[PDB]
Amino acid sequence: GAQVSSQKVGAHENSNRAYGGSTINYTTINYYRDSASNAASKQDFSQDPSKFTEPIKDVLIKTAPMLN
Amino acid sequence: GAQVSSQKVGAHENSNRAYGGSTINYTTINYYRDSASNAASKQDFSQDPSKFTEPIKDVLIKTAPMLN
Amino acid sequence: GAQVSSQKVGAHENSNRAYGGSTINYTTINYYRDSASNAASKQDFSQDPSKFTEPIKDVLIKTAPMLN
Amino acid sequence: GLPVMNTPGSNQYLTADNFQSPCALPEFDVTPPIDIPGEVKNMMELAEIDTMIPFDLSAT
Amino acid sequence: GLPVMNTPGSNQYLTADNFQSPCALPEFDVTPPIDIPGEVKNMMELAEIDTMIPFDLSATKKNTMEMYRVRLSDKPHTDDPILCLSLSPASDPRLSHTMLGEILNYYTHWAGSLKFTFLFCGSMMATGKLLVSYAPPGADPPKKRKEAMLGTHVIWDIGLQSSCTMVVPWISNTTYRQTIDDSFTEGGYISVFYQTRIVVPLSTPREMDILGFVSACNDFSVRLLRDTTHIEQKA
Amino acid sequence: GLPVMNTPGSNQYLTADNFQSPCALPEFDVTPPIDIPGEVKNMMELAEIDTMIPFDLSAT
Amino acid sequence: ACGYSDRVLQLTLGNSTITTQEAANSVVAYGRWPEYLRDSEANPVDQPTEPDVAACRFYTLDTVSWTKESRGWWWKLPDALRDMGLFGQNMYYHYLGRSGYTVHVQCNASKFHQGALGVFAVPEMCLAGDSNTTTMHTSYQNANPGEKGGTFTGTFTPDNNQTSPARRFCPVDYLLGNGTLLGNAFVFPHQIINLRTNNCATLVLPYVNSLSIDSMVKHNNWGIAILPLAPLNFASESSPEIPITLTIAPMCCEFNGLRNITLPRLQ
Amino acid sequence: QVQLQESGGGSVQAGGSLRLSCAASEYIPSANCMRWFRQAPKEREWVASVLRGGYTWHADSVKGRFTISGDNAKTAAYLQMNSLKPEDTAIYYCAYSNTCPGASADFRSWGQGTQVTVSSH
Amino acid sequence: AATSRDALPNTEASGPTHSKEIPALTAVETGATNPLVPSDTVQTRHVVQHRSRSESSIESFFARGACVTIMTVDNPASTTNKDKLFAVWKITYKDTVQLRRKLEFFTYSRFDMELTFVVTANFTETNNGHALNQVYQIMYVPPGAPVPEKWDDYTWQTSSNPSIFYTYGTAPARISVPYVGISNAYSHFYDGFSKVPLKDQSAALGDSLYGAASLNDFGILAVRVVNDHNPTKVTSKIRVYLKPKHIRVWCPRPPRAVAYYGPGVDYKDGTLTPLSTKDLTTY
Amino acid sequence: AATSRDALPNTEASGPTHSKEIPALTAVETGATNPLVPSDTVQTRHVVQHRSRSESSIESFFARGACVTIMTVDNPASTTNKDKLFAVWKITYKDTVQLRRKLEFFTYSRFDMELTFVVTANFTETNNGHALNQVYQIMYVPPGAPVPEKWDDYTWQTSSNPSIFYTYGTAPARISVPYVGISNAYSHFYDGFSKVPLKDQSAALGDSLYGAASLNDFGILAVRVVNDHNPTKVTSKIRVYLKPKHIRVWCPRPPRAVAYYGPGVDYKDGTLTPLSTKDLTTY
Amino acid sequence: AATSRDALPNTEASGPTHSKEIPALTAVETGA
Repeated sequence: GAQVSSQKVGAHENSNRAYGGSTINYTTINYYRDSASNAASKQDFSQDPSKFTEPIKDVLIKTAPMLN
Repeated sequence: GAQVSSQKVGAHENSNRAYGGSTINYTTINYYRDSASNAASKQDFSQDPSKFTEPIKDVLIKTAPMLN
Repeated sequence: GAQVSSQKVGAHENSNRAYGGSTINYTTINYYRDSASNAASKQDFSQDPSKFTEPIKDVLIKTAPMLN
Repeated sequence: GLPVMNTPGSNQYLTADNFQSPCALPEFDVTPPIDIPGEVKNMMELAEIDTMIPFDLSAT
Repeated sequence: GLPVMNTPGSNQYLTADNFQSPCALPEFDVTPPIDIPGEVKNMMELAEIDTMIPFDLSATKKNTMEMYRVRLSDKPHTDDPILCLSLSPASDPRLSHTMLGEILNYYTHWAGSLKFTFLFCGSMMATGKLLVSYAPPGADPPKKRKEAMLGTHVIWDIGLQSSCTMVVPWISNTTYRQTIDDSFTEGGYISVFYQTRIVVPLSTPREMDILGFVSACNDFSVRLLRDTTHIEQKA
Repeated sequence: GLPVMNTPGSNQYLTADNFQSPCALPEFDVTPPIDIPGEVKNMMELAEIDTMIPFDLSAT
Repeated sequence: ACGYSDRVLQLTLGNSTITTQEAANSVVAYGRWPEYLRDSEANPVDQPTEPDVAACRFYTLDTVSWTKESRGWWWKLPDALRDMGLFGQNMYYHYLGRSGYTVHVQCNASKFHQGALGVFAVPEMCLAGDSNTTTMHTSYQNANPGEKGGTFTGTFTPDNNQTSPARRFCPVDYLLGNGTLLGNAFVFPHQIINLRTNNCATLVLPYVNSLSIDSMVKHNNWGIAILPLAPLNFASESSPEIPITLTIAPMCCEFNGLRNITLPRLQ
Repeated sequence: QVQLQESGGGSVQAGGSLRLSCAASEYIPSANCMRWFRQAPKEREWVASVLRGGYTWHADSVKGRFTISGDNAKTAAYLQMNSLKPEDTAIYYCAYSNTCPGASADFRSWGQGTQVTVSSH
Repeated sequence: AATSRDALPNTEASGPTHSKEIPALTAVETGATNPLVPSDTVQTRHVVQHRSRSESSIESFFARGACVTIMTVDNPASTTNKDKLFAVWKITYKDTVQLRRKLEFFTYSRFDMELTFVVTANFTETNNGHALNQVYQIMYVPPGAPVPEKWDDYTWQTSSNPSIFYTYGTAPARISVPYVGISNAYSHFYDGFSKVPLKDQSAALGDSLYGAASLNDFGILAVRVVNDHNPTKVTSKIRVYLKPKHIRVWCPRPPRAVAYYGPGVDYKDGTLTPLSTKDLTTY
Repeated sequence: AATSRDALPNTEASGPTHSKEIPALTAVETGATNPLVPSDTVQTRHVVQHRSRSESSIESFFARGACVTIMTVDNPASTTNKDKLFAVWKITYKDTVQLRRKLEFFTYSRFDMELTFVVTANFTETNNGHALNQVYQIMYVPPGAPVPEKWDDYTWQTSSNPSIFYTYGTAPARISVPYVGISNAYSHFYDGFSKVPLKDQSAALGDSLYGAASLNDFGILAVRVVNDHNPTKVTSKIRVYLKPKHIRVWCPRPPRAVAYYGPGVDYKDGTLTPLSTKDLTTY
Repeated sequence: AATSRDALPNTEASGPTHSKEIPALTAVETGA
């Protein structure tokens, strides 16, 4: 039950027959029954800041006048 | 001869492309011949408490009078 | 997610039913999420030295006179 | 040998751990269980049984 | 057992590691989460929120409500600045303590465009035109409208729409800048001047305040986590 | 745990080794490379370039 | 076309209606409109009481006065509405309660006045105390002023009477009364009442807490802080004054665990 | 600097009672474990130690008779001395700690103390 | 679908403008932040954006472990009179400042917690004596269980409390703990009391501390040296490091600006001036 | 497609010649190197070439780790007066010569960096005292963070700075770091200044060091002995080894020929004679 | 089939009642 994921490669070695190019993956196998024991996946999501930046009831259209 | 089982995930990381969501599993491989050496699976069953709570011969129907 | 690559065999053991002959391979499995953690693959490319050796605008044909 | 690296927690004894360990009596002929009445599977089963309360805890 | 060989780094404790470890409370019945409003997924979301700048850090105004108020008046037109500030979001005293600044203090490098928004707080009867400017670094810092006018700028006309935003575009040599005062990765200069002047009719307050706000744009990012100097525990 | 046995060479630091090691700055946003002119792939490329010889190494 | 505007609004809840001709739109905190407790998130098992229109209506608290020297004001929810009609009653009769709110702060002046008020709704607005000898010591009474609310101050004055400590908050304005810089408060759901622009602030707040339902008498979910970003000024007058009025309406409030009435020690 | 002040000492006959009090000049945002000590000849002795609340430890001499409380808010502690014995006669002290339920005569500063004289008959 | 490591939006080329569209003008009264990008106020070129916010995700922000307490031990002359050689610390992050401040940007959180223990020891008085490698017992005593009275009483048997026996000189000890809060999330701040003072009751009886609740009562860690008494005194310190993993956080807040003072939000006199001096018209 | 480990080109058999083709004659003025092979000037046989340049690829050239600094500690008599027992070193490769010279054959580079730490300790004054195994804290303080003032201040809590707690006697510590440059590549040389001196400013204000920029400001490593003070003094040394992995390099340069002198390209008087004596007509 | 980690039974909504069904009354003598 191995989990193979891809890495986001920053510095590339002069290789495209092993390293650098052909997508570098990494393996993860969980060893414990409790989820709390797992390492962090870091494969996280982002969201639109709107809930904090534009909490207004009537939608904001940037090109138009704020107050109308 | 690996045993892959699912974990019951409590706290979820902000992930659904690795962690949190898509069912997190864990691997177990037994290394010894004797069963006594195995770790506990914890994958246990529950049962109806009736053998202790309602050990009466004639079935108990809660809505009816106990003594009839 | 194992990476199996071939080795360039220098000294060969008196074997062709295990070692020496039938292409010797080696396995690599990446254990970390960050690419920076990976070992060096060493599977590198070479290039023509021309950018340094012959940086002239008009192509050099060795058999002909350099200045014409 | 396989290149390995020790992580923190190595060599510690957590009383709540759940690891495999070598058997001191290999191939022992264990005695099979019998169907003894009254097996308990969970502690809450015992909590569901009515028990008498000692309401009057006066000095005497 | 499987023949193994220990490599360097064995037994070390790197505080930034990410390994599995045994659970001290197995089979614990964890309480499920509820949909609480306001979940944050990334720190930059907080950086994108406008926060007020304490522009006037004078000896008497610092550490008081006054630090936030930039005072303008209906005096005759002048080419002298209303305020001057350095584009050092994590190190200039005026920027360092804003949400943006504070978040930046936990990182070593920052990058992306920023935006300053000014709110005029005078009477409805007061009018005026101001010039907000950003001059990339490398030349004399603008001290006159004449110079400020040459860099990136917005001429703000005071009216019904009470606020104005000037975007400071990401213009830098390096791909990321230092989160400290550094010449090599200096950011430039922000300044505000009177385009015309503030004009009020009679029976109106002749002096009033403007408030400034700073926030990151959608192209802003930070990197290299580090500890901040903004908090300490003595002994 | 998996029964293992340490072989010779365990714990040594060979300066010429090629092993994986934990990253001190996880999830760092690395700056991408640009096409800078003059990349070298091998040292021998430099050896193939003509260089001037200091033939006359007399005392003066 | 028909002339609908962000400035002109009408809010109707229960038997109450509020109109406004100078609004600056309105804020729905964290983009979440108030709602009742979902079955999937429920906790107490007994059938909850939902007063609806009996409690979900606009209640106007006592009006305060803004002058050149005002430092700011604060209130706690549901505390401020503790004595408001059926909402107050339902609150005291039950062990548990949850509620969202529509807070509408009102303050008009003239085209000749100037000033700006920051109206902030802070989840879990814990305020700092007044002692340099004891921490977390502000008493229940002082922590809960009800509809009158409290005030911010420009200077921290430590309570030195160790015989009979005052046990009250000493909230410093620029510190938002909790040791954080005011200039950052904008991270909380808020609006600004700038006299030249608008005469009111409207904040719709959802129920926010670490639990599905909690004790209302013990814990205040939200805190309303109003501070003058820009000070009051009128004509060339040295002592101008304009009133500020709050009207708050509970929304989607439900209560569990009915018993006899809680009679708190409020003084 | 940091100051602790003992009070409540006096002279009583055997079998009597007292209550010692120790308050800090100003609050200390670190010291949460308070202790009591005594001495008569040339050697200090640990009385009782009390952390925030309500874990309280005692000594094999003063237990059952002595009791320590202290506010979980104000950095101060109290010692209730019951069934007092002529052997208890000594100068009592107060000292803040960190997270030290245990006790050892190893404190940096030392206040002043408070004399407790126990009469016989 | 947008992942933390995805590249940010590219800058689109934009030319001159002359219209009724007014991106620059706004009104902060509404409580909204004007969502502008460079192209809204200046002419821009096309730029393929490569940077990402991968290092600023909540998970990555709290990826570092941090110190929380320094527990210590001590041996006297002989017994002389003393046998209370053991440290008991009330588990709370609010003891330091570094981790505490980071955990205050938000109002609530949920996270699995990883604890690592670094143990160091040393000699006191110069002596020719030699101690043998020590074993330590780190025992988690959840709220309720009996707290150790003597260094060698029953409590140390640990029939149900999780305990870690650490041998000195080995890799620092480490364990994981699930989200153990009694609520749906831990509350970094609690605006209220544990007790409602009732009118028909005494003030004393209805009294409690502002901002304190069992929401954060996690119990204690009791640590002792397992080895028996040695003739030569050895002092030991256990540093505890906490790393919040698999974390989620709610409701942003302004970060603490003045020095922390107690487990509450309170502030001390003389620490109220975080800003320095700088003229309004000086760069 | 040509890999580093591929065999070099074979030598082709070539016979006598008599023609207008003139491989031997060239003109170096053009700035080109004449690309000749043996067969161009002599008769050659056919040779199946087996040798490869596998060991001279850039990656393989910098495959060895190298020393950079020697950080040290020190304990006095008692405290007496001193409590500043901790080493702080400004991270820079330009402290030694060996690694530095190798990194100068090129103008720019990009590489993930692996650091290994070898720690050794010892006694000072002959004594019968015995110290217990030590734990060290190697803390990376990126440019900006607060630098430790006392050996036991807040800074050591490390809530965000990466830190390595090394136990003495175990395998040397090791970590990896991604390419962390603020530029597209690190600049081994920088022909310029950090500040432009302006005419309407004072010379002092516009002044800076030639060849210095934040391009190479990486911060510092602060190391301390975690264990408390011991009666017997122990001195410790941490050697840092850097191995550039996954490396790429640009723009070749002539290697340094005279002794290094400072972090710049400067040279010292009396070190300017790298060549020895040898007659023009002596083999 | 019920495992230890399975969720306990949900609470079903129930309204007022007025009937001959007597859940509240019992007799502990039976030993149940």
